[PDB]
Amino acid sequence: KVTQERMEQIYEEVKTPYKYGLAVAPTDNYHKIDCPTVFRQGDKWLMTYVVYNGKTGTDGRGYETWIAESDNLLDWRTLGRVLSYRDGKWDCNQRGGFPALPDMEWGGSYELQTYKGRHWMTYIGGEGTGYEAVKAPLFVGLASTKGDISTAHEWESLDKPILSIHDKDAQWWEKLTQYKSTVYWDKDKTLGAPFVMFYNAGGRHPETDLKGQRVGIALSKDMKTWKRYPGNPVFAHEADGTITGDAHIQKMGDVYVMFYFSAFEPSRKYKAFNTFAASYDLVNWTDWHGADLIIPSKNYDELFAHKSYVIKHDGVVYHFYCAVNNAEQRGIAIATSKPMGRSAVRFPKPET
Repeated sequence: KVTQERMEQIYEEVKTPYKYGLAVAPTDNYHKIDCPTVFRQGDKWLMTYVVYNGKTGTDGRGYETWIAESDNLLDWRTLGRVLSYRDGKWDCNQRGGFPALPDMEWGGSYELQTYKGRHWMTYIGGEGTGYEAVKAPLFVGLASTKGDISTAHEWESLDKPILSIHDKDAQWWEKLTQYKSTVYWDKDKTLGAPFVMFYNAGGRHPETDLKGQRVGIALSKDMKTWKRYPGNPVFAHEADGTITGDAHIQKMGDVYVMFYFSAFEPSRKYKAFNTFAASYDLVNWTDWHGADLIIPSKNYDELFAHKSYVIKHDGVVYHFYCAVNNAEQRGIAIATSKPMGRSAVRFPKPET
């Protein structure tokens, strides 16, 4: 267990009271933007994000992945697609990606690392139309490139998923559908392998029969073949339909810090929010006991303020999150540790 005093120190280091506003927003009501991943190469900051091309749960085709650039982390310009709808393949309608092998050092370089001469990315993939797993389940895909990661070009991907709900060794917590994944390069081989994936998925608890989303681990020597960690799930909040998800891990000295979101947690009035947990060993996690890091408070995040990517740079923390309002308009927003101005970006007028 991480001590209460150490946890209070981590909170003071990571907190972001001041909301800048929207970073990337849709220009009409028939697109939704979510799932930021921020990294840098040389003189540019970069963000991948996912786009759903509908207003309701059933009118869009599904996810594609785009990329944007910035000089100051605050003002962003979209470049184009990096994963596009892929006709004839297992992931034809859902292609929602998360860059892999980030430098995990808190306040470090924020560069992506290479393995066998390529950059890597995992993704949410599937063949059903509509929003996420509404028409068919989602599985974990693998993509890579030898290209310039600061350019809008299509990354290459495999012709089957790397993990699936239909695998012989799939576990109870992942039987309904899989969701976000991130792969880390653990030089120490803490769990007996160089590549460690944290991912969330849906399933029912074998004791209580309660449905929810929970977080677990898979392991690989080569990025291609994966074994589930036998002690899964490693992090969960057990109440009916509660979601724990989108794990984002950074190393702060000798402790790992997991930024995560939860939704439909009965102990909170608001419906979705961000907070953190900590661990010395990647498996046993101590949950923060104090105020949540990001909660609904403004017009543009009044329903959900959720999902995390966190950058510490030149003495300022930037916390990227998905803002959803009561009209269900959806985009990416930013909060900071000190005031850095206010965004000029707005959602379009909502539909009546």
